[PDB]
Amino acid sequence: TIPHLAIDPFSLDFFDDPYPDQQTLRDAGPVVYLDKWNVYGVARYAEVHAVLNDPTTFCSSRGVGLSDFKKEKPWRPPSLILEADPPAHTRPRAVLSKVLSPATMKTIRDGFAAAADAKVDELLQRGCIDAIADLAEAYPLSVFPDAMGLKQEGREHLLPYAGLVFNAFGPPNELRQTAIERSAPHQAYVNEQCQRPNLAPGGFGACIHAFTDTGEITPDEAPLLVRSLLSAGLDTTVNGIGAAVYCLARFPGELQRLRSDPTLARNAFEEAVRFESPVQTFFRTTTREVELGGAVIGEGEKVLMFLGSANRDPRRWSDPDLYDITRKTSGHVGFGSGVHMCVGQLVARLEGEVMLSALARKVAAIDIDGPVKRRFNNTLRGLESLPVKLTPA
Ligand code: HEM
Ligand SMILES: O=C(O)c1ccc(CCl)cc1
Ligand SMILES: [Cl-]
Repeated sequence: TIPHLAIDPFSLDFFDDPYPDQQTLRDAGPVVYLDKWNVYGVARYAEVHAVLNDPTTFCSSRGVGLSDFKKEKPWRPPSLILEADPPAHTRPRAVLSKVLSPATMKTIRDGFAAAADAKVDELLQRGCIDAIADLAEAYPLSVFPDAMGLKQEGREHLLPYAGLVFNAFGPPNELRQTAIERSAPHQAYVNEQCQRPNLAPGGFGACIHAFTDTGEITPDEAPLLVRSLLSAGLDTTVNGIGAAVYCLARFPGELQRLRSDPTLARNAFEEAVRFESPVQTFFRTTTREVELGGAVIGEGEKVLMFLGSANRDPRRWSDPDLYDITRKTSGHVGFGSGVHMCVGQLVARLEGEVMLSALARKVAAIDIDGPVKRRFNNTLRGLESLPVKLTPA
C-alpha cells in the first residue's frame, strides 16, 4: 500500500524551504502518491536512480513535466531530445554530444576563463555586489550567448524564456499560467534565432546546422536542437554558479580550502550542484504496469523524481547536508543519469570551474551583507538576490 501525502512540491512554502518536506517524502516510503497533483513520487536516491535508468518503462516522450502529451497539447513543439525516447532520441543526442564535445571545450576554455577572471576583477573594484545579477547571471550572459553565435540584440529574452521553460514543466499553478501568459515575445525571439542565417559562424548553433548533412539530423530538425540549447544552456548555469557562490558564502571553511588548492574548483562546483540541485525535479510517464520499490504503478502514470532529495538522501550520502568540496560526488543525479544525462554538462562544468578558479585565486572572503531573496520557479532552485562583500586576496 502506497502512502498518500498532501505535500505540494510546487508550492511557494515548499520552495522556500524544501528540506523537511523532502525528508517526509523519503521517509514515508520508497514510492508515495501526491494527492495534490495525482502523481507518484520518488524521493530516495535508489528509486530516482532506478527510474532514470529505465527509459523504456519510465518514458520521456509523454513529457517530462506534469502534463501528459497523450492527454494535452504541449505548450510548445516537443523537444527532439529531452522529450523523445530511444530510438528517436539517439541521433539528435549524438549530434548535441559532438557539438558540446570534449574536443569542443578546448576551443572555448581560454575565452571562458579570461571572462571569469575579468568578471571577478571587475566585481572586486566594486566590493559590495549582488552575486546573482552581477555574477551568477552576468558571467554566463558574457560567454554563452556569444558561444551560441547569437546576435547582440534581443538577448534580454533569454533568461525570461528559460524561466518560462522551467516553470512550464510544473503543474498548472499560478507560476506556470503567468509564465505562459507572458511567453509570446520570448518564444518569437528564440524561435527566430534558431534559424541557420541568424547563428554566427563557428558557434554552437552553426555547428548544429552543420551536422544536418551527415544523416544524423535533417535540416528541419536543426532549429529545434538550437532551441534546446537556448532553453537549457543559460539559466541552469546561472543557478549552478549562484549555488556555488551561495555555498562558499555560507561555508567559509570551504572557501578557505578552495583558496589553498584552486585545483579543487571543478569538484567544488560539482558539490554545489549536488548540494543545491539547481534542477530540482523531472517527471517520467510509465509505459506499462511496473513494480518500483515494492509498489505497483499502473500504465500511463506520471512519476515525479526529486533529484535534489536524492542528492541529500542519507541512505546514499554521508553528512548529506554538509557542503564538502572534497566529497566523492560521482553518482549524484543533479545532471540526471542514463541516456538523457545532461548533454551540456561539459559546458556547465567548464563555466563553474573557471569561475570558482577565479574566486579561489582572487578573493579572500565572501560575506553576505544584505537580505537574501529566493527566486521561485516550478523546476529551478536558486536565489533572486545575494548581496555579498568580496574581500580581495
Ligand atoms: C548546472 C547546470 C545544469 C544542470 C544542473 C542541468 C541539469 C540537467 C538534467 C537534470 C538533465 C536531465 C533531464 C532528464 O533526465 O529528463 C539535463 C539534460 C539536458 N541538458 Fe542540462 N543542465 C545544466 C546545464 C546545461 C547546459 C549548459 C546545457 C547546454 C549548453 C544543457 C543542455 C541539456 C540538454 C540538451 C539536455 C537533454 C539531454 C537529453 O535529453 O538527452 N544543460 N540537464
Ligand atoms: O531540449 C530542451 O528544450 C531542454 C533540455 C533540457 C532541459 C533541462 Cl536542463 C530543459 C530543456
Ligand atoms: Cl518556444
